[PDB]
Amino acid sequence: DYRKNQEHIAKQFGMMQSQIGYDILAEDTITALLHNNRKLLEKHITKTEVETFVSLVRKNREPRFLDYLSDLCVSNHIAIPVTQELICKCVLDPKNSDILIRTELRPEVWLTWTDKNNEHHEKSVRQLAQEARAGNAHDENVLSYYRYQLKLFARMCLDRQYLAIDEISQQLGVDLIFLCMADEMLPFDLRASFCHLMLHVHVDRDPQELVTPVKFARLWTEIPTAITIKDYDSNLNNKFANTMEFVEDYLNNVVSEAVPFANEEKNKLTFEVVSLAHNLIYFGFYSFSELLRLTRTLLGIIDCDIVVMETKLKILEILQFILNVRLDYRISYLLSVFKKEFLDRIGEQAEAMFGSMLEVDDEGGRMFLRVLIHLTMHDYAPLVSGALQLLFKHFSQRQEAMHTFKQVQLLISAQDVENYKVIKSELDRLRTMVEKNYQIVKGILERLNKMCQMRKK
Amino acid sequence: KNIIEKLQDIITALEERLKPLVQAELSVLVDVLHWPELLFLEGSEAYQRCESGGFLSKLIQHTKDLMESEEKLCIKVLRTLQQMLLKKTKYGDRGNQLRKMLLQNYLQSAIAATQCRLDKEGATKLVCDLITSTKNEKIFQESIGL
Repeated sequence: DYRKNQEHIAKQFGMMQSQIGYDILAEDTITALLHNNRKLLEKHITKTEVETFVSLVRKNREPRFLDYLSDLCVSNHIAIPVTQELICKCVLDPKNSDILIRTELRPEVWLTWTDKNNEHHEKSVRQLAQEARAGNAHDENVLSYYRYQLKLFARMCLDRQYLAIDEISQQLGVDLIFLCMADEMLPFDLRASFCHLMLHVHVDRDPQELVTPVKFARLWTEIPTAITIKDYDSNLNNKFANTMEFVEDYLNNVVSEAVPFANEEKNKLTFEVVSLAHNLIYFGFYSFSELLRLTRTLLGIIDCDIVVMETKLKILEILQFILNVRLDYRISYLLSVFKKEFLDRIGEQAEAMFGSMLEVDDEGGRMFLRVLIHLTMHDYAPLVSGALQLLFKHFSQRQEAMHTFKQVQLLISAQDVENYKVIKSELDRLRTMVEKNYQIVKGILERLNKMCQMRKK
Repeated sequence: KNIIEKLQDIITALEERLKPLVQAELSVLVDVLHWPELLFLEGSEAYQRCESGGFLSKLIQHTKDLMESEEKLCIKVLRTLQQMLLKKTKYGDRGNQLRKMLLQNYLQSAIAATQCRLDKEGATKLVCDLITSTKNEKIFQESIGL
C-alpha cells in the first residue's frame, strides 16, 4: 500500500529476482511486491521468471510455490492479460504437465498424482477426502496440492483467457465439476474450489454473455396486447440445469438456518455459491418468475469477516439486478398500456402499476427496508455505500420509472427501423470476434462507420 | 409515423399526474428515516443500536467520507437530510391517502427539535467539513443549504 515506496523498492529488483528459490522468504516477498503495480508486473514479469517459478514448483513440490505463481496472474484482482498469457503458456505445455494432479471419473472421482519421487499414485476422490478428514501427512499434502492447483487453474482462466480455458475445460468437464461439487462428503474447501473453477471455466465461456436489464430501446411490434407477470419472461424465453438446481438448493438450505454465516467451512461454500448465483443471474440464465423467488430467498439469507462482507455485497448486487429487471417490467407494462390505447384509464393503470406480484419481498416490502437499515450500520465501506444507494432508491421508484419512460425510444419506424436489427446483427458478430479473419472485423467496422439530423437518431 | 406525438403526450400527462405523488413518496422515505427504530423489531439489539439515532450518525459519517466515492450519493443524502429538517406540508389530498398507506405499510418547535437532533448527530461538523474541503459546486452549495 505504498505506490512511491513500492516503486522505490522495485527500482532495485534484479538482485531480489536472482536470489529466488534459496529457501529464503524472497519469492513470496517478490510476489507480494508485484501484487498491485500492474506496470511493475509488466516490467518485471517475463518468460524467464515464469520458467524459474515453474522449475521451483516442480523441484519443491510444495503448494506454496503454486499459490505464489497463481497469485501473479491476477493484478489488483482485475486482470493481467500479458502475465496471464505467459502463465498459461508456461503451465499448459505437455512437458510441464507433470506438477498438476490429474482427475478422472470412474465407476465416482479419482485423483492421480506423480508424487515427489516420480511415482504414480491414484486415490479415490471420496476415499482421498475420507483420508484427509481422518488426518494424514500424505492425505493432507494431496488435499492442499489439489486445492492450490484448482485455484491456480481457475485464476489462469480469469476474464476470458480462452487460450487456457480451451484446455482446462477438456481436462475437467462441466459434468465432472458438477458431480464433484454435489457430494457433501468432501471438505468444504475442496467443494468451494471446485465451484470457483466451474464458475470461472464453464460459466463465463463463449456461449454465455452479459445482459442489460433496462433495455432503453424497444420494438413497437414486440410490445404485446397485454404483458402479464410471466409475459416479461415468456416473451424472452441452458445446459447447466443441474448447476442451477444445486445453487438454488444450497442457497435455500443456507437460508433455512440460524446464524447462516456462522461456520467458516460452510461460509466459504456459501461465498462461492453466492458468486456463482450472481454470475448466472447477470448472465440471464434465470427468469423473472423464478428471479422473484430467488431474490426472496437471498433477502431471507441476509436479514438479522471479509467473506461475510463479500457475500453480502454479492447479494446486494443480485438484488440490484432484480430491481433493474422489475423496473424494466414496469416500463414494459406502461408501453403495453400505451399500445393498447392505440385518457384517464391509462392514468389509473399507471398509478396501480407502481404501487402486488411485482414486489421483491414477503412482508409488504418491510423486509427490504429492514435489511438495508441493518446493513447501513455495518462497517465495510462498499456494503455501506450499496445499502445507502438501495435505501435511497427503493422509496423513490416512481421518479426512476418516470425517467425511464422518458428515455424509451420506440422503433415503430419503417425499414429504417430495421437498420436497428441490422446493427444488432452486426454487433453480435463484432462482439463474438472481440471476445476471441481480420477481413470480417474490418468489414464490420467499415459498415458501422458508414451507418453512423439523422445523425442524432 | 405520428404515433410518437401521441406517445409523448401520454408520457407528459402521466408525468404530470405522478408529480403529486413523487414528493409524497420522498416524504414517506424521509419519515421512515426520521424514526428508523420504528421499523426494526422492538427489543432487538438493532433497536438499542438504532435507539440513539445510530442510522443518523452512520449516514453522516458516510456522507462526510463519501464525497470522492460517489458525488451523486452524497448529494442525495444531503438533500434528504435537509428535507427531513425542513418541516412538512400536505402533498395533495390525492396523494395524502397514498402517503398514509405507504407509511402504515412500511411502518406499523418541532423544527427546532429535529435541528437539535441533527446537531447532536454531528451535522455541524459535516457541513463545515464539506465546506472547507471541496470546490465542487454542488457539494459546497448543498452544504451551505444544509
